[PDB]
Amino acid sequence: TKVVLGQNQYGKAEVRLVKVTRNTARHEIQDLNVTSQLRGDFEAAHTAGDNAHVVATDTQKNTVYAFARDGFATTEEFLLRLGKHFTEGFDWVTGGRWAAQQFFWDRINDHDHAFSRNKSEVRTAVLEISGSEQAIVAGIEGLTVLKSTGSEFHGFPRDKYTTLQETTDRILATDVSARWRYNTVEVDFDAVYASVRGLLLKAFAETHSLALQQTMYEMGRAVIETHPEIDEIKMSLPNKHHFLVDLQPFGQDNPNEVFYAADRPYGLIEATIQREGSRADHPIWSN
Amino acid sequence: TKVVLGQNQYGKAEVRLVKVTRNTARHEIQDLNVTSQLRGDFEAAHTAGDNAHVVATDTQKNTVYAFARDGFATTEEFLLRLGKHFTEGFDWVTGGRWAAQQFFWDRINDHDHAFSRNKSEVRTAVLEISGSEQAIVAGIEGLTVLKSTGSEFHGFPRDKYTTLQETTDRILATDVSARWRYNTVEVDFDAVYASVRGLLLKAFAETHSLALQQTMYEMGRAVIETHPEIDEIKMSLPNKHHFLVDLQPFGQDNPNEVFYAADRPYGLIEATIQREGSRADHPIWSN
Amino acid sequence: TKVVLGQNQYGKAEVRLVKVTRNTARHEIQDLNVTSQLRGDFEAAHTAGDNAHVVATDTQKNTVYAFARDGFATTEEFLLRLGKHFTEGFDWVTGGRWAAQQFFWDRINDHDHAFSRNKSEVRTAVLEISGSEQAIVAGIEGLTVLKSTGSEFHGFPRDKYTTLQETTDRILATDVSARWRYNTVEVDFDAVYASVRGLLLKAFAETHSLALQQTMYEMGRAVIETHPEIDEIKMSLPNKHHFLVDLQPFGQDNPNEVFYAADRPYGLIEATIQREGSRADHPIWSN
Amino acid sequence: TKVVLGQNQYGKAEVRLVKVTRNTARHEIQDLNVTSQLRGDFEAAHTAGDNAHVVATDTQKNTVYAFARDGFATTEEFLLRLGKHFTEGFDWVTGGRWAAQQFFWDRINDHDHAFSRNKSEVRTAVLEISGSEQAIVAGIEGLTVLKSTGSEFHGFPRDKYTTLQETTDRILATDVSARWRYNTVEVDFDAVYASVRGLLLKAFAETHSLALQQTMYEMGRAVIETHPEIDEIKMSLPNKHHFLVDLQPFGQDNPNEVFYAADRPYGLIEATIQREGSRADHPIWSN
Repeated sequence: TKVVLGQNQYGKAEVRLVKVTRNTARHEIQDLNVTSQLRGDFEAAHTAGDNAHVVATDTQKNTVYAFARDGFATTEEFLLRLGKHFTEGFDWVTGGRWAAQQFFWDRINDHDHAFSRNKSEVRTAVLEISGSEQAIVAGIEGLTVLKSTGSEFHGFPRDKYTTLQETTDRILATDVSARWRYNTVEVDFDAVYASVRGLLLKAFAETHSLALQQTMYEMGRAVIETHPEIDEIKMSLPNKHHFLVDLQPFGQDNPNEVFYAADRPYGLIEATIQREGSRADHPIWSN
Repeated sequence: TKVVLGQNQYGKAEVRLVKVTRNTARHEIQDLNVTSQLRGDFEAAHTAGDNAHVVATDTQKNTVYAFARDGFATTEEFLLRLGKHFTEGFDWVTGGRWAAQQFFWDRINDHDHAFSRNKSEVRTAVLEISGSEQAIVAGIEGLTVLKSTGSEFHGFPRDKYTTLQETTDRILATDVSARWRYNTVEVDFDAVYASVRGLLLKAFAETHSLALQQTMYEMGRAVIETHPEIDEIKMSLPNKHHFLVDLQPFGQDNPNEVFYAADRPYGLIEATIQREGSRADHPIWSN
Repeated sequence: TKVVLGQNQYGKAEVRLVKVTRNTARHEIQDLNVTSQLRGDFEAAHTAGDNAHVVATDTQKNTVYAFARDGFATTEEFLLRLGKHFTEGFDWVTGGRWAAQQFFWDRINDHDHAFSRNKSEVRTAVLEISGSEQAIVAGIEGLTVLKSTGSEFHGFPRDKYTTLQETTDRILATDVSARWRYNTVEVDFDAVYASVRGLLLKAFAETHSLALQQTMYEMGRAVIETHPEIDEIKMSLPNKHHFLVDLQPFGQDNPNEVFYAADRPYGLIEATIQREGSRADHPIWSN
Repeated sequence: TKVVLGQNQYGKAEVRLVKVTRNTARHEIQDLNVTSQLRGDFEAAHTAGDNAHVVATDTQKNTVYAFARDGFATTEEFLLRLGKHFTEGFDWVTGGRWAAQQFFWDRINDHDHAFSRNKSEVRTAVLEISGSEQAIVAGIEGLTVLKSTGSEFHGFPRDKYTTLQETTDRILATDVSARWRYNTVEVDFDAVYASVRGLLLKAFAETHSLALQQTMYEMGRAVIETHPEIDEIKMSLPNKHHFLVDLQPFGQDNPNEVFYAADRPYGLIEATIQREGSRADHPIWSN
């Protein structure tokens, strides 16, 4: 009977931007995939189609490029400028969500202006503004890692649907997806990103895994213990199964050497590791 | 300082199941992509690698196939059985999230056991159990629609970054992604899905759009006004731009006939249409 | 020592075009993904970077849109116009390859100007011109089909690496990728495409399969025998494995009802079915 | 007319294999995606469904894993072993096509058994056997490169549909897809692949480009001039457009700094650079 407009947001998604810094002959590249969405009083736009408050998504797009001209120190700094502009430049806009994927490039043999894409990982940044409050979540994704040994899985319950054999030596492969929330905007974003990445990789490799859950816990612990500016880190790790192929039918044995890497299904272990006392239901995780 | 394990879940994702009903010569096909994740007391698994509480993801997978053998009337009913099994079958498992994508098949010339895939839309379902509470969200995605006319966009604010021209005749194209939450388990799931789908399509097609936000609002309103078992519907609609090509440089006009369908960027309009007074932020939307 | 420039072609790939026919209130939609590439004397362009002979890819793109303005009866007709234009408009351009994917749309409840995408298949067309000769290849792809029974596979040889068990009842699922070459440009392209599509589906469903190879042969035979204008048809059919899950570990039998649909690996059966006495290696197949 | 079975092949595609070398504590990882297809007398299999000659695709898959157990120096030598096995093991199998993609892994902090994927490129290998002839084509794909300056495009003809403006400074970005055919199987496959990769990257970066065609020719020439064992190299290079955004409407200039990286359409430049006198159309290119 009675319908009500609830949470809503709109903007331009996936604006691909490449910013070349060329004041000197030593060029620099910043490659981003930017998304901008605004929140506020858009009631009339939905109920009546009145666009008085609707800053065109095309305009949001143009702004991204116009602002890039001035350059930016980091992806987070760029998003902060965009969010401030939209929330303060329009009275009916009270907040929003600005996000970006950053793609890395490497110089070709140290060339001044020739590069090749480093596709081994994608960096992410998300900024959410709510009234006078703002929060930033940085992250990494697409980083595939694997341990050929030093992984075990045993001691799990065995019901009538259990057939998995316990093992003290298996491959542990996953795609590192992690996002962490800063408790302050005054951060050396690039330095922390590189640090976290290294801590996650180190924790994954050096931890004698008794379960993906434990490896993940150790990865998150390393981050929280190293960075006071991070209140929590969320990780989503798939267990990309590498099955030890049965070679007995061919008169052979398989001493943990030949594996079939299955696409699906895959285990999916996810968890939030946080600083004792910190918030557990921050709105930025709602998207 | 003190590190703590927060929210967490784990299970098997993307178990591809195809259930053939062949008690009669008239075969039926059910094609699903199932994901099962458990929630409960998994503290020791994360902090010590103690897997006593860890029902193997492989076991969760086995359960999916064993349960499918008995058959299921609908995807939602299937997920309901899985959820009750894990929560009730293990004391330390207090809840979870079970989801599925349903893929449609049509018979080949009404053949008894020959079919072709209908890839024009994917049906989804998600069940979340939290203690004694159960919540179900059904949805539809991948349904691309387009109106060649009957779409306008004007009256939006113009700042120094606005270059978009107002229009009273443009193409409106989007991919319908919609999710709605049920307020009861006693629903004719298949019948409601077919109805919601038709209402969304009907509203999109019949509404003289003054904005994508308005079209979306009308789509949601129709669903809520029609089904008492639905408390809210969320939609994420991309505005897939079809640019009217300028052929004037060649001395040709273009009366809304020739368009360039750009990939990215795209407008992204999202909103929640709720039954007045219903829950504001149900946990199921968090994931 | 001595390096020579061999075969070469260039142009604009994937020009997304949507042509709306709206002379009457009953709108029509033609949605294409067009690729244009030219062949001829481009020696200097490659060896010296002299672009006198290089019709810009941007120009080829503009030409696609300019020509679309006049409309076109079929995709093949449209490609024929483009091919003729480039080969006759430039003396150094002696031929080329023009291709297109055609996407289908259905009216939403028979509405005059509102449609939804039919993603169950994609139609293709390729025109190749070489001097005074030209050839057209039409095709279909992305059409997934499945037989729940009426498929067998036994009688295959066994060696030390063979573990496969014979069967007289299995699921036969594949993706229909087929391409046929016309022996003349005087063809009712839309009618033949529809007919061919129907012949492939009919043969797939009605042939009691003893092998995917056999089914494929029957599909090709039906097409060649029905259409005089077709000299040969090439097919690439993956055998998408649907494994009958073993439920005995759970105390249940599985009377051909519960299957695991594996992504990879997959059988890949390919063959060319030809009209006796036709060309055996037409250049259009090289691409 | 009669219907005839023309060219045909069948086998198992995309068999994902991971081979771990672990004789010492210093583990090595070989990651491949293997495809096996046989050629020969399969007439009966197609026309009568007689599978006496049909070595099961499942058997081919098993053979890949069994052979993997013995280890292999390079991907090409692995394919050679497989190819010789099937052709020499079955009288009716006269040849075939074996291919593989090789995925790279780097150690995490020089760890003995912990690695991360290098996704910046994918190495490929294709072997075709025809009687006693063994033809091998190695290649690289997915390697995206970009030059921020040192690229021009002018002097092209301006026909009635040309709007592109001449320029002496633009971004040149592409995805390096190259394949080269060896004229002998006695090659240091890993060394040549590394050399070729370096030569392509070098030519791309150091060539002052007047056209993508020129940059490509120079890349191919460098390879042929350096490797006697290579008879020809084919390249397929997309011109991934990075449009210099017009910020003048916002009162700003854009000195080659802010770009929009478009997805489609894109220029597609392709060519074959051969050693003078070598085979014009080796059958392996048909696939």
